This record gives sequence, structure tokens and C-alpha cells, in this order.
Amino acid sequence: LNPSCKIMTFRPSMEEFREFNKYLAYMESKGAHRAGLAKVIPPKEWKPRQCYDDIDNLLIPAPIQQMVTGQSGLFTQYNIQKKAMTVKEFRQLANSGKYCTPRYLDYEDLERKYWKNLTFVAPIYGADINGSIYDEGVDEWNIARLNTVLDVVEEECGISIEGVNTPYLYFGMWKTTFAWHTEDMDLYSINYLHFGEPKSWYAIPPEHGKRLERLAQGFFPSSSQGCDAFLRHKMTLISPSVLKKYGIPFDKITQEAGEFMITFPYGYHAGFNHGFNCAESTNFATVRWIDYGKVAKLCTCRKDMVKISMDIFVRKFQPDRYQLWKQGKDIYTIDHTK
Ligand SMILES: CCN(/C=C/N(C)C)C(=O)CNCc1cc(C(=O)O)ccn1
Ligand SMILES: [Cl-]
Ligand code: NI
Ligand SMILES: [Zn+2]
Repeated sequence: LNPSCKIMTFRPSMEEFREFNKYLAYMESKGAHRAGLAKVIPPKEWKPRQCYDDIDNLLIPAPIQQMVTGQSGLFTQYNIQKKAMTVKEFRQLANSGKYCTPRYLDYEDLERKYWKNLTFVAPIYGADINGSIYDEGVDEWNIARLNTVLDVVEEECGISIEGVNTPYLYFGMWKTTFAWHTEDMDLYSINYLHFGEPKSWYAIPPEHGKRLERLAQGFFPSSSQGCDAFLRHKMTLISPSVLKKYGIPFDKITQEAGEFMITFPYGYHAGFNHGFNCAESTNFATVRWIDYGKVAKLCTCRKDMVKISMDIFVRKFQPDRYQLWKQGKDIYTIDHTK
């Protein structure tokens, strides 16, 4: 049990690291999910790719220029699509004087500069790129093939996962942002920083996520009246100063190159990149997630958001509740600590 709901860091030996599914069960048995986010540092011997040199030639089809509007810790973001770029040209852009990381003392100093400089030069994010850059044959923690409940349902029952268990690449530069959100259907996610500058994360315990939602509804009431789950648009920024002021419990942590971050069901998170970097991530599920997916609040203003039917999961893994659930009588409130 993790009663403070603080973000945990794990350093498994190679023997402990080999099987991701087993280690994830271990992390939750230590209460790691109560923070909504955890870090895993793999042993120094492990390498998902021997050489990153040829990633320079990888094409970024639709780089995103992030426009931020607002003031004093409350901002809305929108995106402007830019012309296709290779990684090499993106890296040179990121390291130019207009876009490079500012000088800083420590991560805390840099965090301050992030929140002070959001509304000046708009950073460009090479985000949401289909693909993986693991070497072929890496069997440990292969983001492209984790073999979780999502995969079992797709391969054995022939049910469309809607591409949420496929890998995505993120080429960041300084000040590029991911806004406050939980994952689609309130799924888990895993994120590996292949190389480059760090990525800083903010996390809200699942047991306090509703308080973040109430706070955001009061500060963005127009966004709120337009969509019940508007935070899923990933356009809402709220600074740690605002969260402290209104008593929202949260934690922060910086992910360095070579480290995994895992987000848990209904764990709100947000953050920013320190500089040029490259990350890979996917969504996944465990049996524990099923009760979250059954009550996840979905986006009601856009046509084809990611909506996965829960029927197969309840029928196969919750046989004792299936008919009650389809009857509308499977009433419960989630215990985020178990
Ligand atoms: C599993 C990857 N994924 C699926 C992308 N599709 C929505 C396009 C996500 O939505 C991840 N959630 C956004 C996000 C982005 C970042 C980031 O910008 O590095 C960090 C944490 N979370
Ligand atoms: Cl700056
Ligand atoms: Ni995310
Ligand atoms: Zn919506």
C-alpha cells in the first residue's frame, strides 16, 4: 500500500525485468498505481536499439506547431500542422537559437521558465507518429508487442482494438507540451524515452481525478459545456501553482533517457519536454482496468474518438457480472487503492 500516493521509482535487476507483465503485477502489489504514474529504470545492460544513427532519416509526416493561449497557469492549446520533416531537420530546428533549451540551474529552475515562457515562440512537436524503433528481436518490454489483455482479445476473439495497442513516436523540442488527460477508455500507457533531453511529468492520483475535473470545469466552463469529457481533447493546461492553490494533490517527476514511465487507469497526467528527444509509447490493459473502462467518461462532441466496446472483456473476464452488467444493474464505485 502507498498511502501518500507518491510517484514510485523501480530499479529491477535483469532477472526481475525480463517479463513485463509479471513486473507490472509486482509494481501494483507495492501500490504504484495509487500515484497514477510510476517510473521504471531498466538495468544498464539492456538496450532496445544498438544504434540510433539511422533514425535521423526517419520522416515526420505532420509536425505540430502548438499555440498556447491564456495566462497565469490557465491555458488552452491548439495545433497548426506544418510541412513534413526528417528527424535530422527537426533536430537542427530544435537546437537553433529560436527553439533551443534556455540556460538553467536545475530542473526546478527549468520548470519555472517553462511556465513563464509558454506564450512566446510556439514550439513544434513531432507527435503521434505511427511506428517503433526497437531493434527486431528485442523480447523484453517491447512496446510494440506487450501481450496484454488487449492483445488476447484482438488475436483470439477477433475484436478491433481501434489501434490503441500500436506504438507511437514523439520527437520533442523544448517547451513542447502534453496537456492534462487520462488515456482513451482510461487505459494504461507505457512511455520509453529512447534518447535526448528529459521529459517532465505531473500526475494526479486516480482517487483525486474527480477533483481535477471539477477544478477544470470551473476554470474552462465553455470547454465544459461543449463536451462532458473535454479534457480528452488534450488542449487544457493547468500549472502546478494553480493546483497547489486549490488543494489538488499531485506529484512531479522527470523522466531521463533510457527510462520507462507507466500511467495507470484514470491517472491524469501532463508535462513537457526539456529539449530535443525521442519517446515511444502505447496503451495497454490488465484485468484491473476493466472496471475503469466500463465507466470511463467518453468524448461526446467529436464523431470518431476512440471508443472500445467493453462487452468482450466483461463476458470473458467478469463472467459472474456479465448479465447483471448488460442488465444495467452492475453498480459499484471503483476502489483506486486495491
Ligand atoms: C499511447 C500513446 N497515445 C496514443 C496516441 N493516440 C491518441 C494518437 C496517447 O494518447 C498518450 N497520451 C498522450 C501523452 C503524450 C505524452 C508525450 O507527449 O510524450 C506523454 C504522455 N501522454
Ligand atoms: Cl524559454
Ligand atoms: Ni498520456
Ligand atoms: Zn469532446
